Amino acid sequence: SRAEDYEVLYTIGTGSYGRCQKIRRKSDGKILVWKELDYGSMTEAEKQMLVSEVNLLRELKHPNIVRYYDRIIDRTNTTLYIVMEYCEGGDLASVITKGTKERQYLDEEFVLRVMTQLTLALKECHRRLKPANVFLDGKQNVKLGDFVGTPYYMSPEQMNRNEKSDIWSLGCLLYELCALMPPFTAFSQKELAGKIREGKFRRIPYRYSDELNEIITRMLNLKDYHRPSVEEILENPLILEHHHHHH
Ligand SMILES: N#Cc1nc(Nc2ccccc2)nc2[nH]cnc12
Repeated sequence: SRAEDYEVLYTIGTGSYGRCQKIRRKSDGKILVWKELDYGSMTEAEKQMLVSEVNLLRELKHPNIVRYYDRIIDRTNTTLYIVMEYCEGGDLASVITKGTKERQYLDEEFVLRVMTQLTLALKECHRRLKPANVFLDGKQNVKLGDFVGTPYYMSPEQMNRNEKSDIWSLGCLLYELCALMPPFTAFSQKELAGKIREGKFRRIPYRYSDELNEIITRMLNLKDYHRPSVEEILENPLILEHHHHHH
């Protein structure tokens, strides 16, 4: 409830809203993180918005969604700390970078794990997305977290004016995991939007099964109503028990 109940171990990374720090909970020694949000220049209406968003994250409990634990206020520095689960395997952006630099494609079994567990995370989100926002724990489990950049994962419909848009994004992510590059690449957003609207891309590398290529390709269909639902994804014969989470 107070920042003094935790000890900062070190800064994991400085993100958009502030730092992500690895912390230790004094009571039991539990390793967590917290995100540092400088609410200094808010904004009573904005602060109410933030409190409500924090509430609904407080209620999002799922093995494939980064767990919320606590929120702490420290007026001495205009900083709100969001205490969350620590994912010791890091984010997927780093996995993709490691693959690119070491010129080593990822195992199809890993891609099926990501597909399975992120589809389940999305199922929960729809009930109740890029490599940097997807984390691995220590037991092979996958957890969904949360102007200069290129919207590589932007779907055609969301580019004109939708849970199927999430399916398109997941397709882009799985494709990038397989090919170590996004399906649509360009140097300007006009070129990128053109490529996205045409919906053509290279097959994922041939070391990946036709079945995996087929489901990712379906997720990348230009028409949202042709992309598979979460339910249709999880029905795929590729997806087995061992691809799900395990405590
Ligand atoms: N930012 C961030 C962040 N990072 C981790 N773990 C991690 C471990 C090694 C390398 C990189 C990341 N876990 C998190 N949970 C919520 N935010 C998290």
